[PDB]
Amino acid sequence: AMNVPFWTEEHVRATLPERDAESHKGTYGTALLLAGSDDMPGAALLAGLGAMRSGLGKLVIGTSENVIPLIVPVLPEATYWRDGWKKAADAQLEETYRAIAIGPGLPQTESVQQAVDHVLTADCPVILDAGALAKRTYPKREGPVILTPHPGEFFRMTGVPVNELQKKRAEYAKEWAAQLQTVIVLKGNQTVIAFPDGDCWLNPTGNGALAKGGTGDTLTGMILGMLCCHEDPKHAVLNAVYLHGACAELWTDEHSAHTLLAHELSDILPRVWKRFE
Amino acid sequence: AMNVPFWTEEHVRATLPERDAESHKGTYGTALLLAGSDDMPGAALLAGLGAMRSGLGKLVIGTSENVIPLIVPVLPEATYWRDGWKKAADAQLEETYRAIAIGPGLPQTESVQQAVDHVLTADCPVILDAGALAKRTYPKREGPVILTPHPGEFFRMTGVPVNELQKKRAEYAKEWAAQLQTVIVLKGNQTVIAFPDGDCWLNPTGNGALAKGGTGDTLTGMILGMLCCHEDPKHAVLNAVYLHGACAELWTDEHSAHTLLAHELSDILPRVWKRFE
Amino acid sequence: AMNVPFWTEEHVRATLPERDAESHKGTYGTALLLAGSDDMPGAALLAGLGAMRSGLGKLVIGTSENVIPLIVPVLPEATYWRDGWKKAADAQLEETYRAIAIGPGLPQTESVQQAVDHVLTADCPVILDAGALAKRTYPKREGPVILTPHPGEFFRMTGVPVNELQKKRAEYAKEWAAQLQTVIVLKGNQTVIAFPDGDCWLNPTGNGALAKGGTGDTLTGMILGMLCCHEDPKHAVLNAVYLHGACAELWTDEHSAHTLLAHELSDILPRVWKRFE
Amino acid sequence: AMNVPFWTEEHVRATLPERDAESHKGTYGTALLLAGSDDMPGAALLAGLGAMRSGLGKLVIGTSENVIPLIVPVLPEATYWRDGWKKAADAQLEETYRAIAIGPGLPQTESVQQAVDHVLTADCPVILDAGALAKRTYPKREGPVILTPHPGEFFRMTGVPVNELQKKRAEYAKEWAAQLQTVIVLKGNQTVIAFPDGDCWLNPTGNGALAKGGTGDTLTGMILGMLCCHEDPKHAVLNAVYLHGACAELWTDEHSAHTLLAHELSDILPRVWKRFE
Ligand SMILES: [Mg+2]
Ligand SMILES: [Mg+2]
Ligand SMILES: [Mg+2]
Ligand SMILES: [Mg+2]
Repeated sequence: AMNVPFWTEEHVRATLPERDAESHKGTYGTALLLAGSDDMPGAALLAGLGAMRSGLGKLVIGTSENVIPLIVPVLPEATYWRDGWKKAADAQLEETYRAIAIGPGLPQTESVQQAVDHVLTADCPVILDAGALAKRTYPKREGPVILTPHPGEFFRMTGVPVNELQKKRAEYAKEWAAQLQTVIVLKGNQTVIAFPDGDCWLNPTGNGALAKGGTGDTLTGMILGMLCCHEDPKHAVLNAVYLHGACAELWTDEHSAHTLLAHELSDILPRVWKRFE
Repeated sequence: AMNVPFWTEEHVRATLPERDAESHKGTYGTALLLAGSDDMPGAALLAGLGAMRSGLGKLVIGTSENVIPLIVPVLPEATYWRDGWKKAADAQLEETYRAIAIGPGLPQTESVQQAVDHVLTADCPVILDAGALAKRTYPKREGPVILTPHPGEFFRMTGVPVNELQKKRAEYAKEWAAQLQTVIVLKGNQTVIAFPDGDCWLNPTGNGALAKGGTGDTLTGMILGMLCCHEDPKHAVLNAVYLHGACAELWTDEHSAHTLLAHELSDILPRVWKRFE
Repeated sequence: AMNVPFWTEEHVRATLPERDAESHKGTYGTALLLAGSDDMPGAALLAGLGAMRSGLGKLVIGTSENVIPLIVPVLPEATYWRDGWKKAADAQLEETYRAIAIGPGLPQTESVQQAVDHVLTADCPVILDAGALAKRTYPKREGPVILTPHPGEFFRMTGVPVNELQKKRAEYAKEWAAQLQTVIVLKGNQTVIAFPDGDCWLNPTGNGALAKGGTGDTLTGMILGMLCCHEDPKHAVLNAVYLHGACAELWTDEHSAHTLLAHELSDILPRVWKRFE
Repeated sequence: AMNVPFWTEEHVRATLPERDAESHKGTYGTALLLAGSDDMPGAALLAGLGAMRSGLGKLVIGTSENVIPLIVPVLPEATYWRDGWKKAADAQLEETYRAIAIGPGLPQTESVQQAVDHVLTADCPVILDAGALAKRTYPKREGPVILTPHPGEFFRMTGVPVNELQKKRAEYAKEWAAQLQTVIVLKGNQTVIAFPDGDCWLNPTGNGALAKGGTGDTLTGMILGMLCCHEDPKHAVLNAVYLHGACAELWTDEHSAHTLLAHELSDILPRVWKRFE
């Protein structure tokens, strides 16, 4: 209705970064992932895998102490900030991170919002997902704030009912990205990527294989990693959403759309990303 | 002897659901799996994997607290109800589920039957397996109750000795499905799927690769997921049994029937299901 | 020197069992594996995987309590006897098993020999490996006792020094199998399988990829499973040793012999066994 | 600038060892890996996998007690020295090892240096990495000491700033290998392998896929294993560095360089090593 353009293959190809011979892991930065609670532990593994697959140099996972042992055997490349999402409620971040994500597998509590307030004082891009998504405003800061709501979370954030939202997804996403001065990745078929400067795109990739628990956690991780290897954070977000969807399309070539598990998106990404190089 | 028809490839093809572009995980529902105990933990992983592979939107696993960490690294897409099968002995279910399964890896105790009585007060289809199978009757309710006994469990449920049962499997399955007003999936070579309205089918797929611990737990999970993505729960049961067997047949093309592990059925399902689309 | 015959492909093909359509897991029996200690936990996973891959119907692992959680995510098809190898020091076995193995990952202690004495009172074939191997004699019983020493363990058992043993491996293996009235699988290149009735064979398969920790634990498990699906326990032992070696040969077709991990033998077995059907 | 030669394919082919038919795991020795702490557990899994993949006979991992359970399900072939890196601060090594590595995932503390002093009293080659790298000297002993610093660790060791180091990498590596009488593997694009007798080579393999956390831990493990199967420890180091890089090059044939996880290098090595045989 607003003729929002698709972020196409051509755009992805033109903007994906090189990983040059003369680089070291510092070139690609350290990401912080604040995710996973004793009650919802898997989200940290999913987002962790997505992040480390997506071109960062190092990952620190600030998860609950009891979640750490669940990640290690699957993602032994990650390091930890023990009870980090909880500690961030109380402490300013001491360390410098290339990018931060908070919220997958975290409860919708006031302490999580305290952590969010502290995350927002760093200079880097920050992603808020899942339990970090609330009805609130955001402080003026340097780096972008990227919100990743599904339609129900968008309702929690705005009071726009899901049935109204779905009739005018790009119009609402654009309006609220402007009002909040945040990026909004409004999930669903034809995910909307709305920027606070008024740019907006639709994602052309993906299918119903994604309509299952965990695929959003994987996407948050993918955005986090891509923020570390792209110079332009806008391109990071757009490429992450695109490639995430593309992985589901590769899956359905030889596998039923009913049968995908989110972690497999991460396993598919290496070959899918190669195709766009 | 009763000329029970086979649920054939043609029937599977005609009844498997589409996963359309405009869907979200809510379309495909949340399943509850009440399974796995400290003493028999693996059943929860097997049934969990089968369920999430089989087209549901979300899975909540109500397992023993000490089992949770064993599932997470393999199935990070699942969420949990801590000690859920035990809590269900005491509590009415508060939440609405698309479908429920109870029993894999659970002991044959009175408290498990208390949990079963509570599960039966929800409106959705319910599967009872393994330790949830007992000599008992069932209350009139909306959704179907699906019992998944092997011949020894059928003896526990009915007093029909296994040696007599095996001479007349479909006749006994049909008779007892009618008497109990439950679906009965009577396992074995040529698994019988008997409905309480008198419909009955045989399953034409599978082989002796299935004759090993865990393959029934996988099947319970597969039924659970398929109940979430099929509109007709009868077709869900029949397709789950069929596809489960078909996975074992794909296995034996290049692998010895002596060497299958149940979890691999779940790993095979994505490609097998595609073939029937 | 004694012209001991090789157990050849032809012999394997003629003796491997069918897994027929009309079977159930009971047909193929329940095995008990008494293995794995807090100090040497991996042996239980390796032997467990080998056993469940090798045609049994059910596996009960009697391992240390703290080892159980390490097995479940890899082998969720196994069930447990908590602290079973320790409990067997004190208790007669109550249950009937198709076959039993004891010793992988267990210490060389008197309590382990107490467990061995109790295992030997069951009627089934029994395998003794690793910490269960000691200088001792064996009581007259029905089923065979199968000892699986490497040359150093054979020295512990007999006082034959390794340097003398290695000059006359089949002569010593045959002599001691007769003296002890046990089967002796004397490991190494050209593994000797010596029976107490005087039959003896050499194994023609395998290579130096096997010369690394864990491959013997895998073999013990393979013998355990094959004892469950072969009518003739002699053929079970001989086929297990043969197929174990054959898996290492398949590996080295496209992978360096320096790089095999024991668990991969179990992963290779499905395709290797198919070739001999 | 100093015309340092590359360690080429031809050199690798001429020096890689055979794994002969008549070998046993003792032929290839027992390695000790002192790695992994509660705070940095993954390094032990990465280095463990690299070591066991690289032609040793047995591996003992002296890791923190709470790390052990994280390794077992992935590497069940390893055995353990519980809290071994900590115990080595206090105890002379009692056992004889073919080679030792210390430091991946260990903190930069005085107690770790105490452990290093004890490790250095064994006769075998020893690798120091990560937290074991400090500004210090080394005692005259038989076997080589192999330091594996990245440029920041080289600064910690020498006071040569990273920006100066990077202009003259081979000159600084050679100078400091001579001064310390240690091997120095100075990591980065064109890794420098400097020997204390003045030999020095550059590594021609690898790419930016390696520029991510964990790949150095994998390399330490690879050196450790190769020290066990090569007669000449110089060739072990050079081949480990070469093959590690070659694995990343194989990866990038069909996968994006941004998406490699360190553990996959270990999974690739079997096929890559075969190519050089
Ligand atoms: Mg989400
Ligand atoms: Mg069952
Ligand atoms: Mg052994
Ligand atoms: Mg390092």
